[PDB]
Amino acid sequence: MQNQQEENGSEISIEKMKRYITYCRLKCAPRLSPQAAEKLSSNFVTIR
Amino acid sequence: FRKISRDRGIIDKIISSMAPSIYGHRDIKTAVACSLFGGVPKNVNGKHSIRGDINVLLLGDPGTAKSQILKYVEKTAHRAVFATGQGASAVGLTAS
Ligand SMILES: Nc1ncnc2c1ncn2[C@@H]1O[C@H](COP(=O)(O)OP(=O)(O)OP(O)(O)=S)[C@@H](O)[C@H]1O
Ligand SMILES: [Mg+2]
Repeated sequence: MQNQQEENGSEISIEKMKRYITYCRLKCAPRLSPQAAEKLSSNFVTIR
Repeated sequence: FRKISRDRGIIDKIISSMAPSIYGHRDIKTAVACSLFGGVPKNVNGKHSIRGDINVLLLGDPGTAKSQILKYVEKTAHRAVFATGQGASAVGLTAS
């Protein structure tokens, strides 16, 4: 079943997953958008 | 080996073959036979590993002949390594 789901593409093999994690950590480093800050601040104030 | 395996009550004979000098501890001998033969390890898709050997703990009062069972397994098994916690002149359990 896992080999079939890897063939369809629903699951990624462990070495491809390893190299993809390495690629994402080396290339991308996202920033929060200004419109994504008010929601986070409001939700953190409500919890406290 | 194939001739002796086709007997219906082969397993019990192996249970009766474990430690002849030890008497009456049939369930302990069954655990010894299971540990000596062992299961099969497996690794599904390389991601998830299932262990394939039986670990047996003999908890007993003094005079239940556990050490003689250990010596019998040391004699019988292929790669059997004897160690102890309190003793000194033995191979250690820690890599060094
Ligand atoms: N069921 C038994 N059948 C045959 N001999 C036995 C049995 N129970 C005890 N003995 C004998 O009694 C003695 C006990 O020796 P041990 O194997 O050292 O006992 P033990 O179970 O290891 O307990 P310890 O030393 O306190 S950890 C030996 O001489 C055994 O042969
Ligand atoms: Mg003992």
